Amino acid sequence: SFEKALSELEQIVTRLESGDLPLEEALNEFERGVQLARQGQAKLQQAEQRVQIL
Amino acid sequence: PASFEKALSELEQIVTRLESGDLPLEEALNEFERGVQLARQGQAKLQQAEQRVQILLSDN
Amino acid sequence: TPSAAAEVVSRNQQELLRQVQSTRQRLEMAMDYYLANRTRRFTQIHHRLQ
Amino acid sequence: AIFTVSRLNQTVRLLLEHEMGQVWISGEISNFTQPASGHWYFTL
Repeated sequence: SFEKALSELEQIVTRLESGDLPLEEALNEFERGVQLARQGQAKLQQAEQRVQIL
Repeated sequence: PASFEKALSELEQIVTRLESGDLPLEEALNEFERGVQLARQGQAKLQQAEQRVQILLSDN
Repeated sequence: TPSAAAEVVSRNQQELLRQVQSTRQRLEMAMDYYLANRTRRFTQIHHRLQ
Repeated sequence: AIFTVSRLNQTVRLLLEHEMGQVWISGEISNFTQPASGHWYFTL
């Protein structure tokens, strides 16, 4: 979900600005984030319209 | 090979205990060299981490 | 007008897209500052050893 | 009111972003650098 992903990505940033992680965790967290960012943007531009009558 | 925390924590002891001057200049070399080897492993971990970042973002 | 009706009901795609882009700029910039701090800390401890 | 540190930086950011806006400035490039991610950092 876009809003869940946006909110979840928001928490990735917050930890990185607390500055308490080990290197491996930071890099692991970073790859969690940027990967989640592309997936979110692609899904936004991929959907299309649906309509039905009666 | 070690975590970055071990690299600097260990190097902290060597400089702190070596800087004290509590040994002859010719005896501490059993450790002063040990400082260099710790540095190499620490740098190796850090530099490859920077490359690991660029591959993730350099995909486009 | 009927066009305005669709404007008050629907979201704004371009604004969301500007939202996901901006949060990525903050995420990318955060790592640069995070690495530089750790790199300089190691650099000084290495200088002391030399 | 008593500001927490976080709220203070929030209101300060909103102030400048809302008053000065976008301006044209001139100066000399100093202390250039460009980390891995590709962003440019420098001082005027």
